[PDB]
Amino acid sequence: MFQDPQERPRKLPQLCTELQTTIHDIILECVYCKQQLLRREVYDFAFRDLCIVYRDGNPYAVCDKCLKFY
Amino acid sequence: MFQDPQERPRKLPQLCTELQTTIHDIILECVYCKQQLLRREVYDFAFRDLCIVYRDGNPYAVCDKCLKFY
Ligand SMILES: [Zn+2]
Ligand SMILES: [Zn+2]
Repeated sequence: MFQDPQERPRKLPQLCTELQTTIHDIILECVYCKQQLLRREVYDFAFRDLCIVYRDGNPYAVCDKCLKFY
Repeated sequence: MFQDPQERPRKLPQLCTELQTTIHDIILECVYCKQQLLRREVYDFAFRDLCIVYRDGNPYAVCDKCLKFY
């Protein structure tokens, strides 16, 4: 879960800050196929221009698969 | 390998500029595995606050494989 005092950042780096962790530890899931995004590929989110997609009420990411879909 | 009059810095981004290439095209080898790092691994190296380890005279790096051990 992610509630107060956390505000649920819309940015990957900030999301890790509120979660009290690093981008190397936080593992996000795909919003489309719901697959686990490998930490190595998670860095591509910050490397390229991608925003965090919130599915229902949780922070999700776009995998290398769905990346070309949107 | 790297020789004069190249400056050969310890930072990957600067090395790319000196080599007149990009981080996507630059080829780095592992100091441990002795193999060539993958494009995804090179991105990780540039994402982390790591420096290039010069061994024997060739700019070697540390892939995610050895990186998790340290
Ligand atoms: Zn996906
Ligand atoms: Zn290695």
